[PDB]
Amino acid sequence: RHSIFAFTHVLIPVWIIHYYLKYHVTTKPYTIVEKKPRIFPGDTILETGEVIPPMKEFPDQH
Amino acid sequence: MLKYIIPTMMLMPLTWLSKNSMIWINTTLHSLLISLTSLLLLNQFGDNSLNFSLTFFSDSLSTPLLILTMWLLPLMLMASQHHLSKENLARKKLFISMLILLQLFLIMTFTATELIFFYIMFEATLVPTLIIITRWGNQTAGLYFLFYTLAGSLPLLVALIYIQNTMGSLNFLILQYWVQPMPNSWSNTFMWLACMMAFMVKMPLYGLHLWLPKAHVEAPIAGSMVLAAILLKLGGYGMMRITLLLNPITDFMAYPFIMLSLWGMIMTSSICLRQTDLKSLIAYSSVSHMALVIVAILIQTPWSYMGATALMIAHGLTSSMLFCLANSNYERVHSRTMILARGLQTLLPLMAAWWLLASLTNLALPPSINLIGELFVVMSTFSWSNITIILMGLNMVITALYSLYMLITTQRGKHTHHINNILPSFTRENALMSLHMLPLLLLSLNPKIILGPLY
Amino acid sequence: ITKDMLPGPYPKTPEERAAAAKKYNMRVEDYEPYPDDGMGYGDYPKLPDRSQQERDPWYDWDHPDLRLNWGEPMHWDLDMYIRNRVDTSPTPVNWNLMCKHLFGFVAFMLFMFWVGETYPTYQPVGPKQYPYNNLYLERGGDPNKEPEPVVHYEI
Amino acid sequence: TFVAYLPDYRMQEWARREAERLVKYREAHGLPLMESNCFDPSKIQLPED
Amino acid sequence: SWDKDVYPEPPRRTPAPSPQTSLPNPITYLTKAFDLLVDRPVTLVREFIERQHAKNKYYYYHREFRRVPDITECHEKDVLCMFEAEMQWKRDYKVDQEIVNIIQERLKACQQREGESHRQNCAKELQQFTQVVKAYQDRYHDLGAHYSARKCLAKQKQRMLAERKATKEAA
Amino acid sequence: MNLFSSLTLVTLILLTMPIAAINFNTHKFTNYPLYVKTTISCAFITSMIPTMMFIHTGQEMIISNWHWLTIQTLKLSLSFKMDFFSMMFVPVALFVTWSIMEFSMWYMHSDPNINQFFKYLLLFLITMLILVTANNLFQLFIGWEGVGIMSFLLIGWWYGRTDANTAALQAILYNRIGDIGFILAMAWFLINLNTWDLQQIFMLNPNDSNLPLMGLILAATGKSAQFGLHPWLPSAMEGPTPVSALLHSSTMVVAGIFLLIRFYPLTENNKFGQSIMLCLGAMTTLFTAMCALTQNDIKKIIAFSTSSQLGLMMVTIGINQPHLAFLHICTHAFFKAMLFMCSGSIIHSLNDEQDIRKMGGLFKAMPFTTTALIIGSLALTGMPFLTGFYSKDLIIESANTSYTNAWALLMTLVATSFTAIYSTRIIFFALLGQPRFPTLININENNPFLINSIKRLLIGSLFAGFIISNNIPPMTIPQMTMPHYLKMTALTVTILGFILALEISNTTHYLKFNYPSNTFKFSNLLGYYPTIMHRLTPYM
Amino acid sequence: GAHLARRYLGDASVEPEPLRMPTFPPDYGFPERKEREMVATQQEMNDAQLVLQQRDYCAHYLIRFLKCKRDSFPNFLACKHEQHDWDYCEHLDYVKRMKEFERERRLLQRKKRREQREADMA
Amino acid sequence: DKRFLKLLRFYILLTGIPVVIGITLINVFIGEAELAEIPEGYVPEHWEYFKHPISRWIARTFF
Ligand SMILES: CCCCCCCCCCCCCCCCCC(=O)OC[C@H](COP(=O)([O-])OCC(O)COP(=O)([O-])OC[C@@H](COC(=O)CCCCCCCCCCCCCCCCC)OC(=O)CCCCCCCCCCCCCCCCC)OC(=O)CCCCCCCCCCCCCCCCC
Ligand SMILES: CCCCCCCCCCCCCCCCCC(=O)OC[C@H](COP(=O)([O-])OC[C@H](O)COP(=O)([O-])OC[C@H](COC(=O)CCCCCCCCCCCCCCCCC)OC(=O)CCCCCCCCCCCCCCCCC)OC(=O)CCCCCCCCCCCCCCCCC
Ligand SMILES: CCCCCCCCCCCCCCCCCC(=O)OC[C@H](COP(=O)([O-])OCC[N+](C)(C)C)OC(=O)CCCCCCCCCCCCCCCCC
Ligand SMILES: CCCCCCCCCCCCCCCCCC(=O)OC[C@H](COP(=O)([O-])OCC[N+](C)(C)C)OC(=O)CCCCCCCCCCCCCCCCC
Ligand SMILES: CCCCCCCCCCCCCCCCCC(=O)OC[C@H](COP(=O)(O)OCCN)OC(=O)CCCCCCCCCCCCCCCCC
Ligand SMILES: *C(=O)CCCCCCCCCCCCC
Repeated sequence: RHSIFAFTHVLIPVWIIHYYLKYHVTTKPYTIVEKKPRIFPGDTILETGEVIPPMKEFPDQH
Repeated sequence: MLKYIIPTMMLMPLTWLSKNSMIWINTTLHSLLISLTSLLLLNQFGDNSLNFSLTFFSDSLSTPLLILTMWLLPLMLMASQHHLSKENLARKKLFISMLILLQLFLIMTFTATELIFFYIMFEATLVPTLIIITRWGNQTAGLYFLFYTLAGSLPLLVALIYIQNTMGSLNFLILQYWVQPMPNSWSNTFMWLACMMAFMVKMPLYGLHLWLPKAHVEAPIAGSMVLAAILLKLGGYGMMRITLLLNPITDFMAYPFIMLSLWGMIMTSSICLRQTDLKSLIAYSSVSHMALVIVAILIQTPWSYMGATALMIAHGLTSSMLFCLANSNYERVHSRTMILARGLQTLLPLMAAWWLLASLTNLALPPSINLIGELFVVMSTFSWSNITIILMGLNMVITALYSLYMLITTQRGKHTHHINNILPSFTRENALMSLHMLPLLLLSLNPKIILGPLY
Repeated sequence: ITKDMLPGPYPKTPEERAAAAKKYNMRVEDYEPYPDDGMGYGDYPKLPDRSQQERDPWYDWDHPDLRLNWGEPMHWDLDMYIRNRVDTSPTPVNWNLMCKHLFGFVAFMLFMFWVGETYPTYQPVGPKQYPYNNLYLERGGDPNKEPEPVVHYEI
Repeated sequence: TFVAYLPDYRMQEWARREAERLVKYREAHGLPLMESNCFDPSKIQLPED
Repeated sequence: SWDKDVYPEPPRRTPAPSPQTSLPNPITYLTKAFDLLVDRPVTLVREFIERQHAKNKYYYYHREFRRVPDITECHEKDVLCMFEAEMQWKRDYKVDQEIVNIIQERLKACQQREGESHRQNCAKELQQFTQVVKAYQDRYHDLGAHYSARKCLAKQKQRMLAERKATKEAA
Repeated sequence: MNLFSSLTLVTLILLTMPIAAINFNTHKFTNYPLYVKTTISCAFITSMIPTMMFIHTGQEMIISNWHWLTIQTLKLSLSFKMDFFSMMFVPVALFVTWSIMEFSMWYMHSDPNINQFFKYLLLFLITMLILVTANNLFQLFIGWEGVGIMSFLLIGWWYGRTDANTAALQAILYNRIGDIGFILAMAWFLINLNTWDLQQIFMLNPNDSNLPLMGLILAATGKSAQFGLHPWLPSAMEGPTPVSALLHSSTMVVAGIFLLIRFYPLTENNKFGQSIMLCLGAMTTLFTAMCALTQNDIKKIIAFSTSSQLGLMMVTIGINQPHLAFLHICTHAFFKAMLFMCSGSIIHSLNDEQDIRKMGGLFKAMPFTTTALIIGSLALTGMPFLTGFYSKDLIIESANTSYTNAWALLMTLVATSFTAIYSTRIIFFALLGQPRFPTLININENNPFLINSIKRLLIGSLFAGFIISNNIPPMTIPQMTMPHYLKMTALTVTILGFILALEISNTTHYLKFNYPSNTFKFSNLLGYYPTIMHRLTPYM
Repeated sequence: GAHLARRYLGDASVEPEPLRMPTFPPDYGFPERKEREMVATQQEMNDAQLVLQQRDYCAHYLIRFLKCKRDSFPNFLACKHEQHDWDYCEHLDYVKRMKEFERERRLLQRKKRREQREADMA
Repeated sequence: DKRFLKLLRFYILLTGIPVVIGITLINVFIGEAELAEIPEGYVPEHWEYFKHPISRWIARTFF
C-alpha cells in the first residue's frame, strides 16, 4: 500500500484496455487502422524479406 | 397492447380499495411495475411494425411515447402527493383516478391502428386533463375551448369521415398501401388544413400558443408534467400519422406554417429572456422546442423525423424535470416569481446540481438526446434551405441564454434575506429529479430506441 | 394582498392619480404613468429609466444584489436593468464619439485590408517547380491518361 | 440491462452481416457494387409516346 | 475475425529497425515490459475463458430471406402481396444502406492507411465509392420520410422516361 | 500496435477515474486535490510513451472502438485520431494542467469547495482531450460544448458575485455565436460529403468549400476570441486565477485555432479562406495587443496578451503554414500559463490585488516570481533561443516571404512591437519601481507547491521549444533564404518596441500632468467595442 | 523589397507579375539548355509519404534526413549534417527561383528597349 | 442530500452488483455463441438467430 496508485490506476486499466482492444476491437474490421510505416531506400522488410534498393549517387553540391 | 391496458385499469381497484395511507405507495409500486413491463414494446423490426391486432399496433414511433407515458405516471404520483396531503381522502383518490384514466386514454391513443379511434381517444384525453387543471389548480372566460374546437377537432372529424368514405378504411396499415397522391386544388387545401390544424394547436403552433403559458400556470404539478411531457406530443404523433395521406400537397402547403415556427422559435425563446414567472418561462421554452418538431414534420425528410421523435422524447423528460424543479421552489416560497428567491445553491447544493443538469439538457448539451434531436432537425432543415441554419443558430444562441439565465437568477447570486422557510431537499424531491434525469442521461448511451420508425 | 393594491387601468381623474400614487407607494408629483396608447401598462409608473448600477452601492439595501428597497415601485424592466444585463451608467467618452471611433476604425482597417489584398507583397522568385509532370500522379491524376509533359530546366 | 441486450433492435446488425455477404458476392462475379435501378427494368412497362 | 475479401487490405510491410546511434531507446524495453507484465496475463485469462467457451459450443445463424415477388408484379391495392414486396424492399433498402457504410469504411481506412499519398493511392476506392453513392442516389434519394416501394418505383419510372427520351433524342 | 492505442486510451480512462472517485464518496477526502494532481502526473507519464514512439517513426492510427449510432449512412463510432496534433498537444496540455493544479493546491487552499473546483477542472481537461482527440465532428462538438460549459462553470465559480455570472453568460453567448458557424460546418459536411469523419472529408477534397470554412472561421472567432467576438476573454478574468491560467491562456482558447489547424487540407486549397483568416487574425492581433497597452488590471493585460497571440496564430494559419501555428500553440502554453501563475502569485501575495498601479518593489521581494515572470515576458516577446523564439519568429519569417496581404503583414509587425511594449509595461509596473501596495507586507512564496509548479513550467519555458522543435518531422519546407533586413525584421521591431516603451515608462517619473487624449481613452475603454454591443444589441 | 515599389509606384510594364510567369520560351536565349535531373524515384517518395509541397526536385536529401531522424533515436540532435545538406539544397533551389525572376526582369527590360528602338526607328 | 446520495448508490448497486457479476459469469462460463451456416434441412428457432445468450433468452422468453 505504497505503490497502490501505480497498480490500481495504471496496471489494471492497461490490462482491461489491452484486453478490450485485442479481443473485441481488433477482432472487428477497420476499428484500429494503423498507418503503414514509412519506407526508405535502404530498408529491410520483415514480412517479404526484400531489401529496398538505395538511391542514385548524388549530383554533389558542396 | 391488451397486456398494458388491463393492468392500467386494475390500477382503479388498486387505488380505491387501498387503505387511507396506502393509496400512494400501492399506486406508485404497481405503476412502476407496469413501467417495467413497458419495455416489451421494444420488440421492433427494421421492416415490419409490432402489429398486435386489428385495433392495436406499435411501431418505433409510438413505442418511446408509450414508455415515456407509462413512466410518467409514478413520477406524477411522486410529484403530486405533497400538496395533496392536506386534501380530502376521497378527492385524493379522485385525483389518482383521473391520472390513471388519463394514462388509460394515452396508451391506446398512441397504439390506435385506426384513425377515428385515434381521434376519439385523442379528444378523450382532454377531459381528465381539464378536470385536473380546473379542480386541483390553484387560481381562477373559456373562449380557448371554442376557438380550439372550431379550427381543430371537428374539421379533423369531418376530414377523417371523408377519408373513410373515399378510401374505405382509416386503418393506418391499409393507408400505407392505398395512399393516393393529393393534387393541388382548393378542396384538397381545406382538406389539408382540416387534417392538420387540430394537431397544429396541440403542439402548439406560434400564434396559436397563448393557451399554454396560462394552462401551465393554472395547473398542479401532475397536470403540468402530463401537458408538457405527453399531451403536447399527441400533436406530433398525429402529424406523423396524418402526413402520409397528405402528399404532395404538403410540399407546397407547409410553406406558411414552417414560417410561423421558424420565426416562432425565435420569438418565444426571446420571450423566455423576458419572463418573471418561472413556470411561464418553462412553458414558452416548451413552445420554442415544439416549433422544431413542427418544422421537422412539415419538411418530411427521414433525418427530420428521427430528430423530431428524439426531440419529443428528450423534451418530455427535460420539461417535466423543469416543472418539477419549479414545483420544488413553489412548495417553499409559495410564489412563482423567479426574481424572488435567489442564491439557492448556497442552501440546496444537490438541488442546484439537478438544476444544472436540467439546464444543460435544456440547451442541448451533447451527447444528450436533446442535442441529437436538435442536431438532426438542423441537418434536415439545412437540406431544406441553406438560410434556415441562421434561424437555427440564432435560436441555439438564445436557447443557451434563458437556460442559464434561469440557472443564474434562481440558483446563483446573493440569497434572499426575507425568506427563511427554505427547507433542505426532501428525499422524495431528489428522487423525482433523479428519475427524470437518469433515464435522460442513459438514453445517450443507446439512442437508437428513440429514433422512430425509420432509423 | 387584495384588489386595490394590484395594477389597474390607466388613471384619468387626478384623484385616481393620487389614489394610485398612494397605491404605488410614491409621491403624487413624481408619479408619472406610461403614455395611454393601449400597450397595456395601466397605471404603472414611468421610473426614470436608470439601471441598478447607478443606484447607491454602499447603501444598506433590502435587496443588495439588486440595490432596491421594500415597497418601492420597481421599474417595468426590472428584470432587464439588473447588473447582469444592460446598464445606464455614464462613460467618460460620449456615445456618439464612441460610435464614430469604433465604426471609423473598423471601416478604415477593413478598407486597408482590401487595399493590401489588391496589392499583395511577395518574393522576387518564380513558381515552385515540381517533377513528374508537375506532380500529376501525386495530385490525383488518373493512370489511364497521359498529361502534357511539364518539363523544367536548369538555371 | 434489458435495453442493452435487445435482440438486434430493428435488425441493423443482420443488415451489416447481410451486406457482408452481398459485397462478397459481387467482388467475385464482377458485378458492380450497386445498380442504379432498384428493380429489374425488364419487368417495368412504360407509358409510351 | 472477418473476411479479407469484403474488407481488402494491402500487405503490411514494416522495415526492420536499423539503429544508427548507440543509445538504447525506451520503446523496445517498454515493449518487452508490456509483453511480460500485460500481454501474457491478458492472454492466459483469455485462454481460460476461451476454454470455458469451448466447453459448451453452440451456434447462431444468419437469417435467410427468400425472394418474394416485387411491387411490379403485385396487383394494385392488394395488400397481401404488396405487403411482402414492401418488407422485401425495406430489408433490401437497409442492406443497401449498410453496403454504402462498408464502402465508407473502406474509403476512410484507405485514406488513413495511405497517409499523405492518399489522393494518389486511393483512386480506386474513391471510384467505387462514387459508383455506389451514385447508385444509392439514383435508387433512394428524395423519397421523403414516407418512402415505400411505390415511391421508389415511381422515381425509377420517371428516371427511365428521362433516360429513354435522352437516348431517343440522341438518335 | 498493442502498446500505442492501449496507453492512448489509458490516459483518458485514468483522467475519468477521479470523477468516479469524487462521485462514489461518503467520507471526507484525505486531500483529493493531491489525488487529482498525482493522477494527472501519471496521465502525462502515460501519454509520453505514444509521443516517443511517434517521434521515433511517425506512427499515426485511429481507434474507432465503439460503434455508437448508424443514421442510415452515418456510422457515428467513438473514434479517436492519434496523429501529430494529438501526440503533440496532449502531453503539453497534461503538463500545463499538472502545473496548474499544483499551483491550485496553494492558490485555492482556503476554499471549502476545493473538491468541486478540482472536479470541474478535471472535467474541463477531459472535455478538451475529447476535443483534440476527436475524429468526427460530433465528438469534436461534444468536446467543444464541453469546454464551453466548463468555461461557464469555472468563470462563475464565485457565483454570489454578479459580475462573475455576467462574464460567464457573456462567454456562453459569444461561444454559441461561434457554435452557429460550427453547426453550419457540420450541416455542410453532412449534406455535401455525407460525413463528419475527418478521413472522408480529407479524401473527398471539396472545391466549393467556402461555406464550411466560413463556418469554421466563425467557430474559431467565437472560441479563440478573434475580432468581432473577442470581449468574453477580457471578461473571463473574473474567475479564479487557475481558471484563467489553465483554460483561458493555454487549453480552451486555442480550440478554434486547433479547429482550423485540424482542417488544413481544406484551407490549403482555398485562397479565400486563407485571406479571411489572415485579415481577421491581423485585425485581432492589432486590436487586442493595442488594448493591452493601456490597462492596469494584470489579468486583463495577460488576457489581451493571449488573445493577441491567438490572432498571430490566425495569421500563420492564413499564410498556409499550419504546423508553425500548432508549434506556436504548444510553445505558447508553457510561458503563458506561467505568466498567469506568476501574476496570481503576485495577486495572492498582495492580498487579492490585481492592479499594477498598487504594485512594485517585487524584484527582490518575490525573487522567484520575478525571475520566472521575466523569463516568461522574454519568451513572450521572442527573446532568441527561448521557447517563444522557436515558433513565433519563424512565423514572421514565413509572413514576410510569401504571396501575402501586405497590410496584414504590417499589422502583424506592429502587433509584434506592441507585445514588447506591454511586456515591459508589466515588468515596469509590477516588478520594477517602488512599493505602492499597503503597509502590512505579508509577501511570501515559500510553498513547495508554488515553487515546484512554477519550476516545471520554467524548465518548460527554457527547453521545450528547442526539444519539441527538434523532435518534429518536417511537414513543410522552411523558408531559410531571405535578405538580411527581412531575416532581422521581428527582432529589430521587437527591440524598437522595447526602447519606445522604455521611453513611455520613463515618462511616468516626470512631474507633469497631461490630459488624456482620444488614443488613451479609446484603448483604455477596450477600443469602445464592449461598450456599445453590450448596451445596444441586448436592448434591441 | 524594391520590386514592390518598382511594380506599384513606378511602371508595371517592365516588372514581371508573380502569377503568370514565365511568359517567355525556355530556350529563348538558351542554346542547349539541359533539363532538370530528378534524383528521387517516384515510388521511393510514394513509399516515403512525403508532403506534396515537399515532393520537389530535392526531396532525396529530405528522405536521407528522415531516415537519419528515425534511425538516430533517441539522440534527436545527431542529424545536423543531413539537415544542413537539405537546407543548402533548398537554398540552391531558391537561388534558381531568383534566377528565374531576374531572367524575366531582364527579358522585360529587353522587350522595353526593343519596342522603344522600334518606335524611334519606324 | 448526502443521505439521498447514499441511498441512491445503495439502491442502484443493490441490483447492479448482482447484474454485473451475473453478466460476468455468463460471459466467462456460458459465453458468446459462434456464427455458422444453416445445416441442410435444419430449421432454427428464432431465438437461435442471436449471438448473445441474454439476447437469446429475451427473444425466447418475452418476444
Ligand atoms: C466492475 C464492477 C463495478 C461495480 C458494479 C456496478 C456497476 C454499475 C451498474 C451497472 C448495471 C448494469 C447496467 C447495464 C450494463 C450491462 C453490461 C453491458 O451492457 O456492458 C456493455 C459492454 C458489453 O458487455 P457484454 O455484452 O457482456 O460483452 C459481449 C461480449 O460477447 C463479451 O465478450 P467475452 O465473453 O469474450 O468477454 C468476457 C469478459 C467478461 O465480460 C464482462 O466483464 C462484461 C460484462 C460486465 C460489464 C459491466 C459494465 C458496468 C459499467 C462499466 C462502466 C462504468 C463503470 C463506472 C465508471 C468507471 C470509470 C469511468 O471477461 C473479461 O473481461 C475478463 C478479462 C479481464 C481483464 C482484466 C484482467 C486481465 C489480467 C488478469 C491478471 C491476473 C490473473 C492472471 C492469471 C490467470 C490464470 C487463470 O461491456 C462493456 O463495455 C464493459 C465495460 C468496459 C469496457 C472497456 C472500457 C475501456 C474503454 C476505453 C476507451 C473508451 C472510453 C474513452 C473515454 C475517453 C475519455 C472521456
Ligand atoms: C448502462 C450502464 C451505465 C453505467 C455508467 C453510467 C452512465 C452515466 C449516468 C449518469 C452519471 C452521473 C450521475 C450523477 C450526477 C447527478 C447527481 C449528482 O450531482 O451527483 C453528485 C454526486 C457526488 O457529488 P456530491 O459532492 O456528493 O454532491 C453534489 C454537490 O452537492 C454539487 O454537485 P456538483 O455540481 O459538484 O456536481 C455535478 C457535476 C456538474 O458538472 C457539470 O454539470 C458538467 C458536465 C457537463 C460538461 C462535461 C461533460 C461534457 C460531455 C462529455 C461526457 C460524455 C461523453 C464522454 C465520452 C467521450 C466522448 C464521446 O456533474 C457531475 O459530477 C456529473 C458527472 C457525470 C455527468 C454526466 C453528463 C451530464 C451533463 C449534461 C448532459 C450531457 C449529455 C449526456 C451525457 C451522458 C453520458 C453517459 O455523485 C453521486 O452521488 C453519484 C451517485 C451514483 C450515480 C449513478 C448514475 C447512474 C444511474 C443509472 C442507474 C441504472 C444503470 C446502472 C448504472 C450505475 C452506475 C453507477
Ligand atoms: C425510452 C423512451 C422513454 C424515456 C424514459 C424511459 C424511462 C424508463 C427507464 C427504463 C430503463 C432505462 C431505459 C434506457 C436504458 C439506456 C441505457 C442502456 O441500456 O444502454 C445500452 C448500451 C448498449 O450499448 P451498445 O450499443 O454498445 O451495446 C452493445 C451490444 N451488446 C451489449 C449486446 C454487446 O449500454 C452501454 O453502452 C453500456 C456501456 C458500459 C457502461 C457505460 C460506460 C461509460 C460511462 C461513462 C464513463 C466516463 C466517460 C467520461 C465522463 C466524465 C463525466 C462527464
Ligand atoms: C470500470 C469497470 C469496467 C469493467 C470491469 C470489469 C470487467 C472486466 C474488464 C474488461 C471489460 C469487459 C470486457 C470487454 C468489454 C465488452 C466487449 C464487447 O463486446 O463490447 C460490446 C460493445 C462494442 O460495440 P459494438 O459495435 O460491438 O456494439 C454496438 C451495438 N451496435 C453495433 C448494434 C450499435 O460495447 C462496448 O464495448 C461499450 C464500450 C463503451 C466505452 C465508451 C463509453 C463512452 C460513452 C459515451 C456516450 C455518448 C457517446 C456519443 C459520441 C459517440 C461517437 C460519435
Ligand atoms: C467570420 C465572420 C465573423 C463575424 C464577426 C461579427 C459577427 C458578430 C457581431 C457581434 C455579435 C455579438 C455582440 C452583440 C451582443 C453582445 C451581448 C453581450 O455579450 O452582452 C454582455 C452583457 C454584459 O456584459 P458587460 O456589461 O460588458 O459586463 C460588465 C459586467 N456588468 O450581457 C447582457 O447585457 C445580457 C444580455 C442578455 C440578453 C441578450 C439578447 C440579445 C441576444 C443576441 C444574440 C445574437 C445572435 C446572433 C446570430 C448570428 C447569426 C449568424
Ligand atoms: C521589399 O522591400 C519588400 C519586402 C516585404 C515588404 C516590406 C516589409 C517591411 C518591413 C520589414 C523590414 C523591417 C525592418 C525593421
